[PDB]
Amino acid sequence: VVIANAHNELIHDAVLDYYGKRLATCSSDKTIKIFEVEGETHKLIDTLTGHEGPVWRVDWAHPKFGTILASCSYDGKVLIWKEENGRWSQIAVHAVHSASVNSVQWAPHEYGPLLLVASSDGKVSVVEFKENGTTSPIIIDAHAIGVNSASWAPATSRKFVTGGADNLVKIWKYNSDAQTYVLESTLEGHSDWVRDVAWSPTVLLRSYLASVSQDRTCIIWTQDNEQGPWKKTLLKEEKFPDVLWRASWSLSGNVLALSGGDNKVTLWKENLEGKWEPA
Repeated sequence: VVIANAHNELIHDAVLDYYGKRLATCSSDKTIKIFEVEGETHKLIDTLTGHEGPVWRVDWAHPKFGTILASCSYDGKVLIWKEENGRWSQIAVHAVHSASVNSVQWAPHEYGPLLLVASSDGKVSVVEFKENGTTSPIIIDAHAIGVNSASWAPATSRKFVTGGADNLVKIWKYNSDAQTYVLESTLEGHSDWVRDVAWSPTVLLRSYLASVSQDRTCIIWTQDNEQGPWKKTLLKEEKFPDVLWRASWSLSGNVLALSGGDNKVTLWKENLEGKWEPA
C-alpha cells in the first residue's frame, strides 16, 4: 500500500492512530495531512495549518480523550489538534521552549492526557490540559547542546527516557519531594548526537530501551530489575552504513524497527543469547 506524493516538500513523520487505520503526515511545507487507508487505496481528509516552520513530528493520542493529534516544529512550539463533528481545529498551543521542538509524545492513557516534549534548547516539558483548558507544565533542563527525543516508559512510578545531542541517554522518574522529574540514570555509550530513544512497551520483567545515533550505531539498553544497572548491548558489532534516525518498537513481540539514513528500514528481534538478529 503506497500513498505517493502526500506532500511536495520532504516529509518527516507519518503515524497511524490507535486503530492503525487513520494516517497522518508532516513535513517542511509546515503542514500536517490526515489520510484514510484501506486495502491499497487512500483518501486525503484534511491539511492542518499553523506551524511557522517545518513540522518535525506527530503523535496520536489515546481514543479515550477524543480524536487528537499533537505536533511540534522547528518553530519551537507544539500544537494539539481535534476532529470534533467532522472537522479538525487547533484547540491548544504549547510553547515554552526557545528552540526547535523535536519530539512530542502522549503518555500512557492511564496518566491522563499528558504530553512529553523535548527541544534543541536542552529542556524537556511535561504538559497536561487543565480542567478549564490552559496549561501549567513541568520544565526541566535535561541535556546540554540540545534534546532530540523523549519516550515514556510503560505504566507500573512514572519514567521516561530522553536522548540528547550531548551523546547521552537519560532515564527520568517523577519525585514528590520535588514535584518534578529527577535524573535517575545517565547512560554513556554513543560518541555522537543521539537522534532518538524508544522505551519498549513489552510487559516482561526486563525493560528495553533502544537509542539511535549520529554515530551509526543502535544500542539496546536493558534492566533486569530495580537492583540491576542499565546494560549496554550494540545492535550489531559493525557500525551501520549511515546515520540511524529513528527507533520504534512493535506493540507485541518486542520487535525493533530501525530507520537508517541510507533510507533503509531493518527489523530486529532478540534470541536465546540476548543478542539481536534480523526478524
